[PDB]
Amino acid sequence: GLDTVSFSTKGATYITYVNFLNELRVKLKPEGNSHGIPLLRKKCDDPGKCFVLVALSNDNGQLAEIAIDVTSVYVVGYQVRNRSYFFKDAPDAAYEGLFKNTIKTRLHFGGSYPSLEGEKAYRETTDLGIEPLRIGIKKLDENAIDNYKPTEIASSLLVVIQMVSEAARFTFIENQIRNNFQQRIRPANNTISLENKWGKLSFQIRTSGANGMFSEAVELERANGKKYYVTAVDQVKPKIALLKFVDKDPK
Ligand SMILES: *[C@@H]1O[C@H](CO)[C@@H](O)[C@H](O)[C@H]1NC(C)=O
Ligand SMILES: Nc1ncnc2[nH]cnc12
Repeated sequence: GLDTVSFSTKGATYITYVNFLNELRVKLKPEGNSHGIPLLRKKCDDPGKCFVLVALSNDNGQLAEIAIDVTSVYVVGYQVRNRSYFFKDAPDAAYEGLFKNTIKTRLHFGGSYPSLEGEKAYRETTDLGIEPLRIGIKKLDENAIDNYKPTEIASSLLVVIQMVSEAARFTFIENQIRNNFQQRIRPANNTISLENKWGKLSFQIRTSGANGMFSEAVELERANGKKYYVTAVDQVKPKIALLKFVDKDPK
């Protein structure tokens, strides 16, 4: 009994994409906020109501249903046709609890960015945009077989992970995509450092006082790699849509 959200690439526009992201942001059901920024639930372990299904379909009707964790917006697995695939690191509760009545498989690689790079999918060389998304859905469906190609699944999920999860977390990434929607673009050093620092930013923001000062600054990068440090909430607030609930200092 999960919540579901749909997005079709057929006749898709930058507007249908943004409306989709905001529908997802709502269904993740964050609880409360920190400094005005929505704060994702700290705990939600029951697979029966701790995942949101994102139904992605392309112009040809091919469909891929992605399972996303409501506490982290983490993609743990997906279903295509009558089959389901899960990242090697997907917890047992989810593997057993999600996508029942499907032929289940556990991928031989994790869902983290470095695990995906092990399957040749690198953020720096993977195109993002509506066409890259149509192709990703197409590939996931084409690989709804026993002898699937892990490199195709990895690159396709890398596109999905950033266009859905990262964009849902960061308004900055959402707009990099929105204003490049009908084009193919690769994330730069700015987009990549944000993606990498979501946890640290989330912890420093939540634990800061009314003045918003971070106890420890967070290093980010400009498009060209030049580093800069975020030392206050307001310095990054306009770039974030959702905050992760982080307990201990992450690192
Ligand atoms: C980071 O900036 C360098 C130039 O300073 C550039 O060559 C590189 O492609 C950038 N990283 C990415 C993947 O955007
Ligand atoms: N599988 C995944 N889901 C969501 N965000 C991610 N960032 C890196 N890997 C991810």
